[PDB]
Amino acid sequence: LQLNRFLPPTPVRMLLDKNGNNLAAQVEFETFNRQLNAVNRHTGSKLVNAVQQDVHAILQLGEAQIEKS
Amino acid sequence: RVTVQDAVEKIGNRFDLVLVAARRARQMQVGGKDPLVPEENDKTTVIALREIEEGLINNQILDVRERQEQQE
Repeated sequence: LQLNRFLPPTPVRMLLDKNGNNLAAQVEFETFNRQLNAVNRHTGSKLVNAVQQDVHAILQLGEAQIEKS
Repeated sequence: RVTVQDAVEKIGNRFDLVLVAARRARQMQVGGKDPLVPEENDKTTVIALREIEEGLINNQILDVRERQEQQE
């Protein structure tokens, strides 16, 4: 049925702050990418995930802000 | 560190000392979780032996912490 020409699996980029505001369209990925640099392993994961419950909430915003998208 | 006599009596066997120190060193090499004693350019393994001699690290303690975080 050649859905390739019509709909393939398509990526969708979203950038959410604490309050679930979108910044994907305000800055592109590439210029953003130079700033990032990874930092320490699992100690870092624990330290930052000390408040990881918020991510569960963030989806309810992010979905709510990207589902329409 | 140079000798390991002080660590023998802390973990009486001299081979279970090896495996327990290896456990702690593996925890401290890629499993993050920095040593509880300062280092002097020492490798992670020597720091593990050093803390074992200090008595604040033993197989029981490692198992307790592993179980505690496994409950998480």
